[PDB]
Amino acid sequence: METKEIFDAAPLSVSQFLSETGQGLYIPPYQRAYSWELPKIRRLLSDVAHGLDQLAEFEDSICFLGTVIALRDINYTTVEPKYRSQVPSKVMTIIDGQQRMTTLLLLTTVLHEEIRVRAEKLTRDDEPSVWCYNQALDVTGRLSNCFEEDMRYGEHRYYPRLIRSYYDVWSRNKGEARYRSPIGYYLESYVDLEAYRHLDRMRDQMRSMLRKAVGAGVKREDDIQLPTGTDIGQSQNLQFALFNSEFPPSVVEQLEDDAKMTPLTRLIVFANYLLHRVTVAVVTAKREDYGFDMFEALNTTGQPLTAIETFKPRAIKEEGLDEWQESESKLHFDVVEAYLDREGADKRQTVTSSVLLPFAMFQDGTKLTKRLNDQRRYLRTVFDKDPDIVARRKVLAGLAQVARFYEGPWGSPTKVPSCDDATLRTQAGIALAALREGGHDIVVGLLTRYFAAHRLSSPETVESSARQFLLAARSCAAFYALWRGSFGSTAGIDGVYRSLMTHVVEALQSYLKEQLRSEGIYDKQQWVARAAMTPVYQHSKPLTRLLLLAASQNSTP
Amino acid sequence: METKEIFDAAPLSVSQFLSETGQGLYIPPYQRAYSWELPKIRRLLSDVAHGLDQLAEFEDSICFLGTVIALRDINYTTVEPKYRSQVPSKVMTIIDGQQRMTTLLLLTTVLHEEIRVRAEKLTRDDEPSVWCYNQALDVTGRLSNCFEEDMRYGEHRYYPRLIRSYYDVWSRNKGEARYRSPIGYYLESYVDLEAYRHLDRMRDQMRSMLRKAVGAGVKREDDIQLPTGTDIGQSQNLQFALFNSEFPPSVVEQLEDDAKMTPLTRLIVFANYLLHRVTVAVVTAKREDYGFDMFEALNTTGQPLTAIETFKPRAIKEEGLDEWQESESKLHFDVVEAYLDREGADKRQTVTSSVLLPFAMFQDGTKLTKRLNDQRRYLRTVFDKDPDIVARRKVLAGLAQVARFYEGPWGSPTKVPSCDDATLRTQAGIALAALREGGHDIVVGLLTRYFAAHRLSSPETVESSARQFLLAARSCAAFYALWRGSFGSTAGIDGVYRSLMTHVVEEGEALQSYLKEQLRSEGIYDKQQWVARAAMTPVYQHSKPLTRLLLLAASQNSTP
Amino acid sequence: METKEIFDAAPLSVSQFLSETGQGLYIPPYQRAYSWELPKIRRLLSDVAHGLDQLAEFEDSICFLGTVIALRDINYTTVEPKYRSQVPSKVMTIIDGQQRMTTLLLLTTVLHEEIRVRAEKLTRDDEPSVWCYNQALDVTGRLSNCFEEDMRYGEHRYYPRLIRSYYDVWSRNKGEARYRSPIGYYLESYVDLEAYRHLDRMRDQMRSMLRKAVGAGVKREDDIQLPTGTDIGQSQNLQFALFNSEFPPSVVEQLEDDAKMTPLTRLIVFANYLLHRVTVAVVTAKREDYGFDMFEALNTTGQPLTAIETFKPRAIKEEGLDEWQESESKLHFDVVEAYLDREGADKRQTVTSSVLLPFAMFQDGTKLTKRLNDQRRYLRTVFDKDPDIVARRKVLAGLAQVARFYEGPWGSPTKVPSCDDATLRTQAGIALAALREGGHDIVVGLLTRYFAAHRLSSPETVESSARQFLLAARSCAAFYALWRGSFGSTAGIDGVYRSLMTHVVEEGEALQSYLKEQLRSEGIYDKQQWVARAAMTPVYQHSKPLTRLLLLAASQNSTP
Repeated sequence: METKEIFDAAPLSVSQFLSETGQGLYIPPYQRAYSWELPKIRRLLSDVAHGLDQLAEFEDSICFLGTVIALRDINYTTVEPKYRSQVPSKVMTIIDGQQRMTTLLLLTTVLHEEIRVRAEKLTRDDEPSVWCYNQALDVTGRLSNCFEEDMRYGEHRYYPRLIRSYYDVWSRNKGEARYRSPIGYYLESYVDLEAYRHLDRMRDQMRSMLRKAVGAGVKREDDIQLPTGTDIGQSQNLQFALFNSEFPPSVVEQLEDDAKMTPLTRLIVFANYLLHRVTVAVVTAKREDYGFDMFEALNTTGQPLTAIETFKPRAIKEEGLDEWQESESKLHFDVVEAYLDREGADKRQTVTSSVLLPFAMFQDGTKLTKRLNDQRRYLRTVFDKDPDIVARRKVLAGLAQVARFYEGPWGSPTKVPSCDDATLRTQAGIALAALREGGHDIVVGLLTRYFAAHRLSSPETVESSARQFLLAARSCAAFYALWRGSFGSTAGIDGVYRSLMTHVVEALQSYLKEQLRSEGIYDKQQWVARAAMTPVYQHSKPLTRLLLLAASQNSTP
Repeated sequence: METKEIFDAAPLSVSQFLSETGQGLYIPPYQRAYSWELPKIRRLLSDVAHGLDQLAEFEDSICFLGTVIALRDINYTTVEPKYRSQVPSKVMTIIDGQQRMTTLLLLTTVLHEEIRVRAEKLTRDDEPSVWCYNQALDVTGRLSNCFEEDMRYGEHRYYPRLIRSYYDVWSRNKGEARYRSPIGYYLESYVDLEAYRHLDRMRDQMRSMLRKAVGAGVKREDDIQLPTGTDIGQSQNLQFALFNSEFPPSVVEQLEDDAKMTPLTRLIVFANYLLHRVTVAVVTAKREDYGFDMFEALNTTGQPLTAIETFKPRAIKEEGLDEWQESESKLHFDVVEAYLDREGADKRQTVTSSVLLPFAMFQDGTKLTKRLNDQRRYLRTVFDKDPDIVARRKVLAGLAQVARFYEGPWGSPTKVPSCDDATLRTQAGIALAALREGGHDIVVGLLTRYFAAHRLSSPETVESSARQFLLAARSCAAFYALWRGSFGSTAGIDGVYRSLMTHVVEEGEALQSYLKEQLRSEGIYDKQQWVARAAMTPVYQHSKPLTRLLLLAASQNSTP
Repeated sequence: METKEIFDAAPLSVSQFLSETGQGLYIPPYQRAYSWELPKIRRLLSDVAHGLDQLAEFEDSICFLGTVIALRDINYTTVEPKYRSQVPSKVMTIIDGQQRMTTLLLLTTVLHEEIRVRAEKLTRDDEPSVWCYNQALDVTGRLSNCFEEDMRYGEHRYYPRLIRSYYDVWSRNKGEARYRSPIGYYLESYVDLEAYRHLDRMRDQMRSMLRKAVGAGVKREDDIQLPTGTDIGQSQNLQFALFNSEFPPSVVEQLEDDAKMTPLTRLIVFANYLLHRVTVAVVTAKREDYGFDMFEALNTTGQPLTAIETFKPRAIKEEGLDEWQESESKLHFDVVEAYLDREGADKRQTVTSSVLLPFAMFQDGTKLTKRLNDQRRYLRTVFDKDPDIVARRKVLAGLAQVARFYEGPWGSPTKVPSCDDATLRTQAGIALAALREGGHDIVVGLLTRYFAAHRLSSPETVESSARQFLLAARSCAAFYALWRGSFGSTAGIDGVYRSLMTHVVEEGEALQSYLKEQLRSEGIYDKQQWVARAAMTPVYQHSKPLTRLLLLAASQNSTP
């Protein structure tokens, strides 16, 4: 009867799936122990963060924690200890996604207690802040709806039939932590014990990553960016989407001050964006062998489409159409060429991410990120910000980031003006050679205005730009040598390079030196001192840069 | 509203997906060209062929060509040149699965003409054999319902509106061929032209692939396992399953004779298994970026589980229960060790199949075949063939194939008895080292059973006996290998080796020598002749065999 | 897109529909006030009782409280006072079915409070009876999940915005009565105020309706047939269905003792059968004017087919098949004639019930009851109890009850033998004219079986004998009827009549006189006593019985 069970696929928010009134999710006897890796959880948390984030301006935009294949066991022929009296009504045996799910439940754990204990630090009563107290109470109860249920009496299932897995006992223990009134202080959890070790650690680390995103520190290389109170309140769309109703005006302005609740409310905002706007795909097969054949049917489908391949059509079908071997077609020819050369399947994705992320800075300096979502949407927003005249420029600017990839960065470094005070060329080539070796990669986007030098009013004012570019390359490598070379590490450089693009030749030397003065690093002595106690074993490249910078000099003294 | 559009997914037969009366499938400007390679098309046809096959015995079992993500273009914002006057009612823009789809349409293409021209060779009127002509008519029409539709008049879409891609022109022209009254002759078709060439070539190669499995020749390395009339008619399940009805008694007996019709009826049974019992699941998004986000959501899901990982549960939860670290638990510990050692992700499955295929011979010698379905089901059938005493035996036999793998399959060749007429040990080590370099791999199962019984012997009292039996078996196995290899080619030896596993008899060692020699004489033995075939061969069939043969003519000259 | 919203229909149990964790059921302003009438609530509780009842033997059979049309109001454009911050997420503005909904909501209420306080008189801890305390706790929670939800803080939806309708105030007030710990004592409640009066009254009357069916008193004319503990424990089907698992054996025997827990556990069984095995159908249109046009479309469809009309298909398709102008066709022709005559539209159902209810006695005396389910199933069980020789008989027996319907009961009273001691004929005609006027109606089935054996007597051979035994049965029946009527009431006479067609035995006319007198004495007879009870009666029970007794004191003095 083919339209038969076989499949049954349904989209569910996390709370539709996890807070069902009868259901129980069951890890089968053949699935292994937890075994997810802190980068993969970082990725998952940052992806739901992307959902929360993109929600404020694109009213739709739904996140997607993948799919799970489950087997609707009616006859409880799966449940490990039978004890048929009190098995739940709906038992879902998770085939695939058993690792995903386990982080997700644990996420509610951190999101419960944090949101809970920050609500115990709440001011009891003062103003629209008890507003925050109820908005907490609501989400906390609604997450306790995700861990567990009530049922009859005693210990949650008869009187001696218990829960001992890593995820299982872990969840039983957070249940206990929440149940216990008394006072709301922070919690602390307690075959191969490596299982339990990894699970408890990853749980406590999710609690850490979230306790991280709550009071300033900055990170980028990790950390996930909850929109903050200062900008949660200027977006009606987030208000309504997450709380079905606009916030008290009497609350957005104590949010504007970044008050004691703006950490807690941020957690809360994330929690509701987690609980109602991120969706898992569930396929419930009702015969497990169909589950397996369907597991294969799900693992062998995809190839991939590059963000450039996914938007080319929207150029090819924007201003140019059919009779479209046109101007923007030349600008595209360039980038399709570069990608065809510097790649060939996952190589295609990493390369094109290499081109879209500096182009990001190149336009109004937004920090693009890998995710095919953000790439599709950034290219489309930028392009479609105007009419069929700036469209041309946006596309040519991708092509130009490409041209820059071919000249200076890698390639063979030589090229710029070749003769324009030739000492200057032979030395700024070192900037282009070294900056292509460590944390300076935004330097690539800012320097991508020898693109301005290539796109010039020709001979009229060509050499002036051919010179400006060398100058920027140098000053790039120099401020680099300082910041990275001088004490600390990167992330800094990266942010400040971002804003010396949006927040505004000699102009960049002045601002970059200005930022150096800001970092308490402008004034001889100090910097040399700070530099002395760095490491170099930070960047082998930086080490050699500095050694050559004290050495090569003594060829004129 | 989260339960909103986003997903909406549903399972469909091929005719359910393709012969909906309003739909037309659309390839967006961002998908590439066709570009599947002969291996993957073989794999797809074999998957439906395996499906048809497993249908005859398992009344269930459904084939499964993955999933397809498509975009229900309601406002036609996707279609390249518009011409809205006559756009179809349902337009689905294929995101993922356009390659599968394009082969699948083409498949119906070939099965139309073949089933069609082969039914022209039908006997007009004699008997329940006109049954075959009608059953032809049904599928030819129902597959033409998959390429194309009807609609108003003129050239199938107004009067200046055309279809010119590789897939498009392919189906437009094949349609005309079928449309053409005249006479039912076979078909022959007519941006960068590499596209058009590759596509037309893959259609003609499926017509070749299927025209193969219809008159005898054999391939194994290719060709697909379509059941034959002689066993299509002794299977009610296939009759009812594909035709809602049991064939006329008047038809199974002209089917058993493998009559002129039976290639056609086999092809027809295949077309119906494709048109109705292989089903793909379709996800219809109604916003394009949801389509993309969810292609991603599907690509980052699956791992895999070795057929052993999915059967462990049914052992640990058979006789042993919770209080379960028992005899069968040790027998399993062994195999978990060998697989954990000789592997760790796609390595795990290749390891477990290399272990399972000879055990399949080790138990009652069925030829397992890679596929995780077939592996799970054989493990379950064998294990559940008896009671709480033989289950132990089927699991212990698996563990022993593992131990075998560790002793002399590769390993270090050395080992057998070390001292039991040491000439025979140092020579049988050559047999065991040689058989692990070319086409003798079913030999792996046989030798696994002989020295397995040497490991599990009546210790001391009769241990040395089976100990020596092992070395004798290995010598003889590499022998029959040297001979059947210098014949001309493999496979043959493989099947004969499979059958001496099963085709013996005498109430409840020399036996194998006798049976192998008897088969060698069934082929060709008797000095002279064989030597001829030796010169006839190549050695450049198996370099391993070449060196064994050179050593077997040379090494001889140290005593003569 | 026509496949669009328009409909969207789904079957849901009471708990699936009422206890959604986000949902709110909202009655639009244009709907009228509650205004259901105690007969209709009797009907609904009795029908869920019928479902529970027929559950124990038919593992399937599901109850069916009609359908409701609702509007998934997303923009809350319906809600009377807005206050949007804390509106629920899913608000289901009920178009049709607003009254069923109220009675059903109120029902949870009575079943909550009763199940609750009976569990407070529970024995704390002794035995499998804390089983009763837990099963109480569970159903109590699951019914509070039907009234209300938790939401933020304060009074359950902001702080100065409240719920004041008739149904609304009821539910807010019972919410309070339930929430308040203290101790578990019985409850006591608190435009036009007649509205509120009727609703509050109906609610307490459902409580008086269920608290009745719990300690002995008897009714038939009211009170619903909750299966009892003495027969709830011998049906695994009910055990598993309502509680997913078979009762502790240690509890069915304290159930067999009809112990203190047995009303409460009976109530709990009733509540679970309501909350999980009766299902309402919901149609959610997503545009309210579509809701209206659908309300109309659903309102004008059905006719109805009599249980005889639905069974002919299974007779005409048992032994007789297409080639069916046969014997049972003659026996059914008889009944089809009478029903075509004695009717023409709801008259059809009343008539065919008049024919089916006495026949059920005619076979092995089961008591049929109006409901088209029970009639369908009794006819099929009776019919399919054997093979094609007794089936003929089953059908002929219906035909013969029909013939009876034409002779005696109504008709013209005259007829029996016409000449067989004509005094007895002119007398038994009075019994036949009288019994068709009041509670003596099972007597109609008994006289139907006796003169059925008379019309179908060994004609000539033994015919006159049956022609007489019939009139003898008629007189004896009107007499036992007069005695049991001057007792006090009916009810008992019908049950005695019911088992004297089932409670006999003597290997495979006087018998009935003897057995009827034996029952009359198991009550009270012996001249004197009987006469006493006569003075005790009323005459103002059945006008017919009064006129009969007057004639039986009068006509007598025409011989004395």
